[PDB]
Amino acid sequence: ALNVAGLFNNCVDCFEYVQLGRPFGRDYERCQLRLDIAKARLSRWGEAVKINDDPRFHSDAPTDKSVQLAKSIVEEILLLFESAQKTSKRYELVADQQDLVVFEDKDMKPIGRALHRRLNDLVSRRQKQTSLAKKTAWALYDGKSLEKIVDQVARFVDELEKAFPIEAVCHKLAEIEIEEVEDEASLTILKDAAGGIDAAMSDAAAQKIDAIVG
Amino acid sequence: ALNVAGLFNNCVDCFEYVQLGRPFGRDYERCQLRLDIAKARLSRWGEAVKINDDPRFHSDAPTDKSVQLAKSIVEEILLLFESAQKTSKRYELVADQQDLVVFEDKDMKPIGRALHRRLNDLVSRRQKQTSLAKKTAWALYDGKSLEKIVDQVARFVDELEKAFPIEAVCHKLAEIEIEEVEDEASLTILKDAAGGIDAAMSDAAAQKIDAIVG
Repeated sequence: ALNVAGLFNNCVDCFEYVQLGRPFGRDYERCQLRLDIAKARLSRWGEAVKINDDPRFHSDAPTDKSVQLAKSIVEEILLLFESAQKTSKRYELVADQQDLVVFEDKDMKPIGRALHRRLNDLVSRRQKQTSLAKKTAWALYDGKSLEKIVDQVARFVDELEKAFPIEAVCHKLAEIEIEEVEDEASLTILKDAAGGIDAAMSDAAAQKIDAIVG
Repeated sequence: ALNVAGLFNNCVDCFEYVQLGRPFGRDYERCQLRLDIAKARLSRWGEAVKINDDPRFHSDAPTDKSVQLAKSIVEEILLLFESAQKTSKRYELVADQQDLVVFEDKDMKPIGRALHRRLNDLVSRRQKQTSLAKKTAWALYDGKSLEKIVDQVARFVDELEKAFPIEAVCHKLAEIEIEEVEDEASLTILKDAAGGIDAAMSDAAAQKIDAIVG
């Protein structure tokens, strides 16, 4: 349909429309942070690879092998959202109306809300397109469905990185995402929440905590 | 797009086009049998629920809650095939050409091939439609991707059954699928391969083995 850069941008956009429903309870804050980090890791990739400037990502059928993988992988992230959406639209068909109230970042503690917003801004600043498809908000209703998205986005981005020589560039980009967050409490939160989904963000946060501690 | 019965029939049809590539090695026969059983379990459901005769499944937006779930679930099985397809099209982009040779049921032992064909015939005999969409053959290349399909089709059909009162009817239908397979060797194979994916077929096979043994 659209070129690879267009698919990618719509991928990143999809996180914009996911809400977390009542059953998350006290896990809301942390789970949002994990979605934000997975979102961050995907957009980082696109920056490392200069998705909006490298013309290779600007055709509908690319010749190059690597661009074809990334086109495949990106189509597959979209399908993840599509499955999740459908699982959710059907919990709603059966649910007690109470559990249909979604959380917002007002419902986090101050420290977690600053981090959600800061992680979102980083990604906004990389999002070029106005021309994103239209989407509607939908909700996740259990820890398992969120883990599937989070874990599978992380494996997908692992393989996007494999396809290109940028793991050095990604490390640097990860340090830059963090150079303005100074307090250990906040760096601690990010080291922990990146865990098992963004080694790069985690090592950076780890590096920074030790740097203050001497 | 199409009504629920049309979606369902295309679901069942999708198994028709999945091939198992070289890396399955000696696990080929068993893994095919597991796909066949998951295929069988899905078509069983459609029969139990009279998918081609109950008019409720013959509209594009149904009102009924249950028909809406099944419409949702069926769309989600299709997405499974769609994801798998894409994962496979990208192993092929990277693969050694040797691993691109697929197995056929000539490559089973006699006993397993009779069971593959017999499980296929049962389902053919329930497939009404000529008017199925067009599809092309594609290959699975690892044990994990097949397990995802097999296990997730089984959970999906669990929930299709939940949505309707037919678990009695499904048990009966499972016994009927088996009333002509007489030899214990064959019933043993089916009891084991149904394991963790078709309790109904398994209990039936178990029941039948004990019946000969006295």
